[PDB]
Amino acid sequence: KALEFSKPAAWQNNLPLTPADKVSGYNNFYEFGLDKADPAANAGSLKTDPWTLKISGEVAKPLTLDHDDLTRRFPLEERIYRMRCVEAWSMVVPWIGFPLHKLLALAEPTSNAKYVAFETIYAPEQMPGQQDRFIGGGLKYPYVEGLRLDEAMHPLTLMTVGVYGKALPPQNGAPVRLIVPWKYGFKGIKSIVSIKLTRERPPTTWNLAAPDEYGFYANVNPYVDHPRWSQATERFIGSGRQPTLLFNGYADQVASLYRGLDL
Ligand SMILES: Nc1nc2c(c(=O)[nH]1)N[C@@H]1C(S)=C(S)[C@@H](COP(=O)(O)O)O[C@H]1N2
Ligand SMILES: [W+6]
Repeated sequence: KALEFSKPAAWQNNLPLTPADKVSGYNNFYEFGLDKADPAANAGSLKTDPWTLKISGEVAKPLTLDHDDLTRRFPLEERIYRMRCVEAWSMVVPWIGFPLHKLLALAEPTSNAKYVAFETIYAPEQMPGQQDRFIGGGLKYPYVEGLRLDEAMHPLTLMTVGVYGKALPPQNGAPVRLIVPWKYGFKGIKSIVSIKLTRERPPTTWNLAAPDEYGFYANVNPYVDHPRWSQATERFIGSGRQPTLLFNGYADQVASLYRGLDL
């Protein structure tokens, strides 16, 4: 479904784009199966409209948004970001959405709020992966993720509601999905149902599944490898190899957040 959005020059560029059919044909969405083609083939069984997105926790004005809100409450913008999955493949995608800080501003987070916890919809009857230990990759469902508050407020982190000029296909995490371009793809949680501001660091699906391989921060870094493969290089998914950049190329926009700190 086509939709209206602006094209801020800050997020417009000359990066060669990943074809739309690959953006929505090569996916990781375990709730619909482990294979890259499983989501495009099975995600159609998920009902994305009506939708309820609930903002709560250490917030002063907890609110809830319906499906129409996702595309009208805030002005939409197209941003051409690179998307680097931890498995060493990457894409350049023209997402569409609104910065997460505009949403958090409405809820007005309290002085105790330190982290943001996200949760994906739970519908075992529409999601085959939520029923088979191997089909769903053995992940503890529903999928959960979190960000430190300053990360969630960064102007780069996007609440994504569409791609390539149109609403998001279900395989891409329709109707609302998270995108943090400087981190590995698993941080970009799909089909969000809940956003909670918390005082402590929330749990993370992949870090719970393998604490030794997937960290909480997961910043794209070519110098720190994955226990089972190097992160120095990556397969660009174009039509039909390149070195991985620090923070996936947004180092000068995000380095500030991590200077002088550990992990
Ligand atoms: N709910 C949910 N969100 C998710 C996943 C998932 O399996 N379930 N996998 C992802 C991982 S590991 C990647 S690399 C990206 C992929 O987004 P895309 O399919 O739209 O490219 O989504 C992340 N978000
Ligand atoms: W990934």
